[PDB]
Amino acid sequence: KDYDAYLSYTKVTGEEERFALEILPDMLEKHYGYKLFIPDRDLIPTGTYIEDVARCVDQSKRLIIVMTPNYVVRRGWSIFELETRLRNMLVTGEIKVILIECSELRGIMNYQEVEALKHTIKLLTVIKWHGPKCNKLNSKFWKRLQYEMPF
Amino acid sequence: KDYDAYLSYTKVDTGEEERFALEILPDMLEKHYGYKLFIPDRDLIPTGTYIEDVARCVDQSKRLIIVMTPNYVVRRGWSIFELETRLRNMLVTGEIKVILIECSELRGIMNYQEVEALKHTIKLLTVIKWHGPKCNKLNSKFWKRLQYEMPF
Repeated sequence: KDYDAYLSYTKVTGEEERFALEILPDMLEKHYGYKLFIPDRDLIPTGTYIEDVARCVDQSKRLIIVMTPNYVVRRGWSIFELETRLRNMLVTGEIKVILIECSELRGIMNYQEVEALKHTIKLLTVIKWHGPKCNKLNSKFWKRLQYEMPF
Repeated sequence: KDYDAYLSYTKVDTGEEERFALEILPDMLEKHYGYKLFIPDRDLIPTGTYIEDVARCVDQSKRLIIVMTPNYVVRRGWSIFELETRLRNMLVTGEIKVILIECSELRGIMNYQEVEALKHTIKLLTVIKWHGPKCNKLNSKFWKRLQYEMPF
């Protein structure tokens, strides 16, 4: 409805950081022309924060999870499992999720936890980001992401 | 059934709230009060069934203890309970009582709000504020309150 995609990332290394905070958003908005909802730019944390996130996600055509190392450590995806309506949206397939992997999941628990997150998402697509080489304009990474986005 | 409480905590890679969470809290409940706890770092071996094992171990406990230190808040140590369908149900439908021990002074609109939401997902809930090391002294108002919230 309102946005092409809701960007979900954590910001507290180096390449992964520049990718999630700059390259990814710039490519999507300035190169492809998508309209993103970026919390750090568009969301005012207030007393209805949890409700505002659920609403804004519902108003997005896609939910993008940028799984960088810090995102795994801080479990930046927790809110999507915490908020009842969001979790149901995920399980029911009301939300199409694009999970971009930017970290080799080191650790039994992290791996199984992430596996469990994926299993709660019906309309999920995972895209691997191998590194800076994937940043080059028109790379297989970008072609795949473009395909997964709306329009 | 099998345990009096499942201890949910987080541990970094300093020694005040983490001292309590890892050392004092467990020793006091087991040595002094004689409770039987399920402590992951001691009784849980992570495998391909880790998620289901936690669900099963929690279900085998009379209480879920969440030790909310700043690290637990930063790492969102409570996530697995909202992620695993069965665990989340236990909390929402009240199949298990949760004793949430607030060690940190939760600051930041987002963390505060996420914690508020976490609490709203728990039907059977009790919160105990751990002001500081002073609450660690034998038979203090803190220990009296905790024992009361425990089984037996």
